[PDB]
Amino acid sequence: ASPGTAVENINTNVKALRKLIEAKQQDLAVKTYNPVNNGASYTIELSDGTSFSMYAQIAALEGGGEDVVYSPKVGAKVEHDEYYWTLDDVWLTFENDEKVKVLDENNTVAPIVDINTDGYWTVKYGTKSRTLDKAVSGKLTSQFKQVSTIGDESVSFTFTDRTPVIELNLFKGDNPEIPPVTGALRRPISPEQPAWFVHIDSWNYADPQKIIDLIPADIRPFTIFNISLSVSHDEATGIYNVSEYGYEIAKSWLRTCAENNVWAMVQPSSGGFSHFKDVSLYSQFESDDKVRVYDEFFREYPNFLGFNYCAQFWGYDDQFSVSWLQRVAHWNQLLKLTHKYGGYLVVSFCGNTWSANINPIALVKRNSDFAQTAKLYSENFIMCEKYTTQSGFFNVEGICLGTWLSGFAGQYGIRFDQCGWTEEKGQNGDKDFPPAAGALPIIEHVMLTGQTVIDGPELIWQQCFKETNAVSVGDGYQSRNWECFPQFVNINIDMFRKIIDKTIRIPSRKEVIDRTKVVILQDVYSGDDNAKYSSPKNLHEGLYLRDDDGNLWDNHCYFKKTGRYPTIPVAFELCDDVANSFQYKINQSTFEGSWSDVNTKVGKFNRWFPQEYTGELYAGRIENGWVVYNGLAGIRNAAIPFKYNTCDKMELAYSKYTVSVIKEYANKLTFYMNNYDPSGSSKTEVIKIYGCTSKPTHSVSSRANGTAQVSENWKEDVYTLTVTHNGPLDLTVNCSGKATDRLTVSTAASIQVPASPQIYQGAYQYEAECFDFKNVTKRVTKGDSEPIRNYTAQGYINFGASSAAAVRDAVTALEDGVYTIRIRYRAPSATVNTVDMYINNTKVGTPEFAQTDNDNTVWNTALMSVSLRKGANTFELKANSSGAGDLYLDNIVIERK
Ligand SMILES: [Ca+2]
Repeated sequence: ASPGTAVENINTNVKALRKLIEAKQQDLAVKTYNPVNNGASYTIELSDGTSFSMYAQIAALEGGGEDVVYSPKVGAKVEHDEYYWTLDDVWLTFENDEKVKVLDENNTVAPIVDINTDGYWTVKYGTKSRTLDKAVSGKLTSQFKQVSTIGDESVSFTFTDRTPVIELNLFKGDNPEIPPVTGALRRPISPEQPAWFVHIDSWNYADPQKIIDLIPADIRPFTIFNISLSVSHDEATGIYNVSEYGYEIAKSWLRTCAENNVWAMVQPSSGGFSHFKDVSLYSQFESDDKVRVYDEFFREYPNFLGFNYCAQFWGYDDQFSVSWLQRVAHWNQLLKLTHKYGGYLVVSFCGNTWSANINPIALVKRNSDFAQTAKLYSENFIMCEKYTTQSGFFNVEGICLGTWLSGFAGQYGIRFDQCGWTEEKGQNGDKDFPPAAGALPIIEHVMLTGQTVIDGPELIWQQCFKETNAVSVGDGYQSRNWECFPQFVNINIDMFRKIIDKTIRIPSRKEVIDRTKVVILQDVYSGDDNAKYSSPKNLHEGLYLRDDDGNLWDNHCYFKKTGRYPTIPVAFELCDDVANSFQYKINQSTFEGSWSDVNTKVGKFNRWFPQEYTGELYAGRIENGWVVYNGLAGIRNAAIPFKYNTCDKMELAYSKYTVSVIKEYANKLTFYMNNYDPSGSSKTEVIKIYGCTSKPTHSVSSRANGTAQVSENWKEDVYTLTVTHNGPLDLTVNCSGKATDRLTVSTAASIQVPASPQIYQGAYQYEAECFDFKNVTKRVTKGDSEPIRNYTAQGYINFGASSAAAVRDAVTALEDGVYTIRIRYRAPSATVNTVDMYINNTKVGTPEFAQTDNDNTVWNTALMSVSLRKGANTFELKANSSGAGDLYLDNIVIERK
């Protein structure tokens, strides 16, 4: 398992040292190397295709000891031209002061350290065996210190004993250069080019290909795939488990994304925890071998847009995280890099009382240098509200909005999360989170407050996608299978389609500012953290706070009671002329004196925002569009006088959690309505139209998997539509009256299909844990709890020794020609030569799966050149007879020859 043991780590380091001395003698070069868990460990790849781990941190000995204690230090030292093993810096000997050569030349045998049944350290070499000192519980030091690049042409391995530095050539002679995409935004986001962050999640143990393929073709160009690395880790050591090898996951899945010509981001962090080391200086992105990842993904993937730091409110100042200040200083640098490559930095925030001093006000109010950079590169910076915590939704909404309106962030987004549902009690007597509830804030904030990014919804593995049982796909083979949850199809996909088809017009920043009129400026420097960084305690009271709900951290519900008033933005400073065009600017310092009196505030706000309806439904208007929803139990009503339609008014009676987008025209009304229950319950809505001078007509069509039936009634000059439905529908109503006092409708929203990435010309990758399979020994889809280390993405398979074993994958090529297939494999007990490769159902040869070193971290690379055709190709490995031993398969990599 991924925490390793002391013995395991020790013996991995000895095997590494043998390998380095072999490489030195044979003049092998280092092809790649990569720190993990902040350099607690490294994965190394040499130019013969051997890969292995090295540990800079050793796991403690069990027993809970807290002191640093003895462990055997097995090093190596040159004598008359030959390396021989050392033990605690004397020659390692067993019997007759006989020294032991590091290279036995026909073996990979190396000293093995162990602890015996008597509790004593041992070291063995072949059949020879030596008992050392009694082990004692505690912390250990490593024999290995660090690996570092020296120049840009050499790699040095440093040890902590008297073992000499081993220097190896850095392999350089790869393909010619693929120049990076720089300058302009790689993928503009705006009201016209909204984005959906759809997650490829470690918790789904994903095949990235199968998640991408779940997204409909019309949605895909507007999708950015968010490669999500769990920060689940071992408490004692901080070592990541669920996403054990984050860099490798992100790299594999980014390749698959680039191959599929879809836009992608990497999410390495929730809270303080991050798979990648934070920087403090820009220079590090090119000069610092511990943080290669950041420049690398931008440089090598034209579809890569940058890094998403989610839920930035928890987990700081951990032994294995950073301070929030360090995180911001990281962002200061990463924003510059993002800018160069035309990407985005995404941050998302959810609050509680203890995270006020690190919220989006604090972000700029406490960090002047960061604030400068954010303002300078606001187009590359995206701020998102997150619905994860139990309270403060309006507080956090207003502050995140504020960051964008004020000029610090270039876009604003929502990361909706089921976890916001109030624990124990829920809302409206609904203990369990109903998916339909989540449509309400998203539609509201997108259409009324100009969010251009939707993220999730969370939890990904309960609201978007799930792995099912493997499915039979014919020919003996079985296949891992992922499906969308029904709510994803009937809420989130269908909603985004309403943005694309121009029903849900997203307002521009300037449009939001002109509608909003008022901003709070957080200019308090005295009192506690909430006084200095949070919005006024009672800002929302008497406005859109529900009667049953509390202020600030007692605000448990994100359904607004009315839409008379816009979301009130709370900002630190107004950075540009657009920010400074706010009609009303209230300094928060003056809030206690005047505005803290709810009635005074309501009076002022009532003059700024006219009453445009009555009733208990939420209704909010922007141009000829309404967002109307029922956030309460029961069927609830509104009376809404038309502003564009030539009839008089409508009365609405809506079921609980029904949301609607209503477009008024002079002689027409459209209604997009949703209320999706996966369990298949129907809801009733009633719509009454007053003041039609002739009988109206209607048409309806249900959307996605919705059912709908609509009946009409014409009597007493009132047109009544009853709508019974589960899920989404579009209803058109042709109604007209004699009103002349009405506004005029604008031309239709522009929606522009976002252009595709530049075509990726790099190497493709396919994980063996994602292959179709039959008669394999074991499939490790979750590698952290198993004994093999140093794998790519989240797993590997033991293909095994059955004569009927076989794996298959669909791979692609840009054009016909010869490609090299690198097969990453273990064969620890014997050479496997009974396994044939088939390309497009034709045998092309038998890979040499030469016997690999016995260490649990060691993988090797077998190579085959094959002809691929343009487009989809079939790759298979098939046993022809029983294997001489187990074959492990991690991945294949394919590149043009
Ligand atoms: Ca793998």
